[PDB]
Amino acid sequence: AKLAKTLQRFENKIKAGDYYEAHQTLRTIANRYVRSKSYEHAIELISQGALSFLKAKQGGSGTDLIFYLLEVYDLAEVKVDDISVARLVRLIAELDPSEPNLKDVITGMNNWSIKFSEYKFGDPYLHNTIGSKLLEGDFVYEAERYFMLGTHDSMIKYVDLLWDWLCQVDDIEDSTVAEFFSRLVFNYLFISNISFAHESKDIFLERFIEKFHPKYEKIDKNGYEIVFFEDYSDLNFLQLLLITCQTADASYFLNLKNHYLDFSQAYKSELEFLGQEYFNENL
Amino acid sequence: LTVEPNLHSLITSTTHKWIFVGGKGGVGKTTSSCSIAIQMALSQPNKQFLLISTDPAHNLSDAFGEKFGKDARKVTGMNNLSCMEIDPSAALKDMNDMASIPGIDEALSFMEVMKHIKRQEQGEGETFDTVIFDTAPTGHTLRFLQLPNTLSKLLEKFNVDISGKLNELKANVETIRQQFTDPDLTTFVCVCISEFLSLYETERLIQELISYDMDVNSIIVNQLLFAENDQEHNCKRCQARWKMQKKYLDQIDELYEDFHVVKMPLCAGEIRGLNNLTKFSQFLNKEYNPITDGKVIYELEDKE
Amino acid sequence: TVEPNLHSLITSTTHKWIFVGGKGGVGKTTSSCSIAIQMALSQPNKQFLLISTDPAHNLSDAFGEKFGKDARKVTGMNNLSCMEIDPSAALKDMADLTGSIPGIDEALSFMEVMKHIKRQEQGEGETFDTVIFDTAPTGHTLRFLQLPNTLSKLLEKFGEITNKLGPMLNSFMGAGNVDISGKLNELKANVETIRQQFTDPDLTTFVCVCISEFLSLYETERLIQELISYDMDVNSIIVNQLLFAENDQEHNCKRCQARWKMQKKYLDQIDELYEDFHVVKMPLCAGEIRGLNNLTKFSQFLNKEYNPITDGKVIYELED
Amino acid sequence: TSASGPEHEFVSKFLTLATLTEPKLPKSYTKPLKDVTNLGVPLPTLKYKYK
Ligand SMILES: [Zn+2]
Repeated sequence: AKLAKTLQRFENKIKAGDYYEAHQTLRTIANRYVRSKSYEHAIELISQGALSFLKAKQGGSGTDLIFYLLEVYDLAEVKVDDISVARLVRLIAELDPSEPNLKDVITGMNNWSIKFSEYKFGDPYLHNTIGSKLLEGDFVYEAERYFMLGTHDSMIKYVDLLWDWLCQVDDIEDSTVAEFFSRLVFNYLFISNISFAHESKDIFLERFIEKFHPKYEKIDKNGYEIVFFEDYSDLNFLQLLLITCQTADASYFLNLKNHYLDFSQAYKSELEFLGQEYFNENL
Repeated sequence: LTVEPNLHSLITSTTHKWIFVGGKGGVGKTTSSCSIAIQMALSQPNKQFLLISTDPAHNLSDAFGEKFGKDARKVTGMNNLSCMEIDPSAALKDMNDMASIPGIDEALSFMEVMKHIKRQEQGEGETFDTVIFDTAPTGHTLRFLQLPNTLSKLLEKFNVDISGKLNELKANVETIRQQFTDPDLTTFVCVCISEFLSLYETERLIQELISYDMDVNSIIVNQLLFAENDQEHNCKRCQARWKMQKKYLDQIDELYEDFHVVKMPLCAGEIRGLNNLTKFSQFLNKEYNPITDGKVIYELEDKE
Repeated sequence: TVEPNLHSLITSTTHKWIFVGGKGGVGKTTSSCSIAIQMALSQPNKQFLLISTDPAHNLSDAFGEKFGKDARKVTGMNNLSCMEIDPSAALKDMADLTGSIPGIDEALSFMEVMKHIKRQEQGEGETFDTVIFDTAPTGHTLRFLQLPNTLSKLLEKFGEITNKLGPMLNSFMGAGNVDISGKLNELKANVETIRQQFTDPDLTTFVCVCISEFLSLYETERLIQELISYDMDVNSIIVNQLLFAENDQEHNCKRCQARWKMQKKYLDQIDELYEDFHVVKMPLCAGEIRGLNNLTKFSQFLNKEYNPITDGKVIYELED
Repeated sequence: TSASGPEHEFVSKFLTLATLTEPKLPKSYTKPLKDVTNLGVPLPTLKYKYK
């Protein structure tokens, strides 16, 4: 009954625009809870406080309180679960994509999720939201990584950014499409998400076909499909490469490389890794 | 709602069943307990109040000028306030003579005091609506509020088999805690003086209580001089002392912005008997104003 | 007949280290300053250093001159110098095991302060015969006195585990194997050297400073017990801020009279608890005392007991 | 259009060979993200800015 009241006194000070006083008041109160090891109370107070600073466009204060929240999360050994992550998701929503500390805040959140879960690289559902924020700030390469390590929805969002990015390119080509497409094939092969690899390929190639009307014919054998392009050998290689990796058969991998000598050189590093992961080619 | 520098809302509350009073070290604790009890009894004539001390010094008997003990007695001059003085350590020790885990000693001690209260209500047909607990100055008497948690973890990790006993004790404490952690049923009023050591000890007490999930948002600050205002400005000693008191009052105002911080005047003669205690107690309900109320304080001293 | 003054300490020629301590606005700095002045005046042939490790720059405020890291003679004395340092800031200017092992932080900090003193003597700032240490109000600055024991038990556990093994695995594990151990033993030896002098009652003592009030009395018993556990000599208590109200009603209204009553209660407790200590009872002065002149007049009551009947004129003359 | 016959022949044949048996890991296979222990290899930076 007392907590609801101090958060009202606080959001009064925030409507009034007394941001220094509000921050000051909240810190006294939060500190007292932290000091007495009353972590649930600190967590509720701090998070709520951070939220209203962010809603009030006070990026600095809100971001500081997010770090404070993460400190308490760590102190109270708050495990990654739905409630834990939702607090952070609700906060990520209010973050201006231009916040000077955006990347730090996101790394803070992710790092908590690594420490308190069994994911080396962090909770996927959290990654889905983080990814979107990063992209708003034009942090394209960081968004890519978080989406890659995200959910099904992230896969859709990943395809969309890549597709939008290809469309932004003024001087389209043969090698240009592959520069983007190859990223889906490789990244999802690297994390052994074959399903996302296939589904992203499908979405992407359909959109490519419907917009650019390339010359193609679908070759179908035993329930598998290669879209054979007339002018995109790159695209053929990348599709066959995926299915080859599924078989884990070195001879198919060798055949494939022997036929496309140039692509073997072009994707040298990527293929050495795939050879290790799917083949057994450690040196 | 802006937080008034008095105990008015507590004094007229109809919901509280347990009011704890605590403070270490010559800070006017007993006077404060007595004053809270009197104010509640006077403001709520239709309710019956119990003031209980667990100090062995028999401080309430000294304060009212009558002999109290293990059996509840109405304070003479009141229709609706009763006093008790017990010693739970002595009660436990006699019990134990008749033959590792924190909070146990305190749990069993406090169950004993609850037992005695309930028994006292039974054998006099008057059940008390609210108990004002003048807590012992030493020890961590409410540490048992942490027990249910400590013991639950103990049971997971898991001759007389004591598991049943442990679970019963856990359940007993959890029942208490349900009410002691309910801010509408139970609160702790801190008592202090405007000095570094007392302020430091009060921050410690408050943090201790927050860790128990006990409601605390009341601080009585005693022994305030208000020296600039009395007149007979004589006494620069008092004026200098007041300057130091104001320094720590400022610290309190900033640290405890959301608390009822009730600032009580120093009275020369230590206050004893119902009459003097009720006159003084009124300033818990409506703030002492040094300009206007000085003559009330001087009446007490003048009377001696 | 243990005298209620610090006369025997003030005229002692054997003490090299006098520590002064007390928590909670108990007149500590004034007491340190007064002890230093009394010793300097009573032993003109010796050189005294008063050092504060309080960051509040309390000695500068007390004497009304700017002191710092470099020893300065107090103006008006031939015989007393003052220093104000911050050992945390000195250490930072100069790692997991400092947090893991108790007393280390304090040992290295205190070695720094001794280093600074010695350097200050060496660069034509005279060698000081006795140092009066105005200790920081917070922390357990002398906790390092326990270190040699803690560390010796740690080296035995180190000696039991290591010498179990090898020498195949021992030599692989040991790059610098003796080295970290060499550092620990050196540090142990460094502290044991300090302890030899700090536990010698003729070389070192701690004067406690307090006020006649419940919380201060309780904290003082705690402090005393702490010092006994380090084997530090303690048998001096300065009790400050005493009203002696019955002896000047002119300055002592009934509020003060009531306060004095309470002070007497705790004075009686002190008298019974500390019968074998020098319990020196000092008068309150309304105006807080600053400058050499007022400080020397007040300080005389550390040496020869304030008597409220005879000495009241001296005190009320400082007040106005 | 059928000038890319050489590469078409290769794709056709290779797909048939590969799909002759069920590929060891099926299309829907996903390594649990809990078990993913490394990323594979950085891909090159694209020359084009994203806006
Ligand atoms: Zn006075």
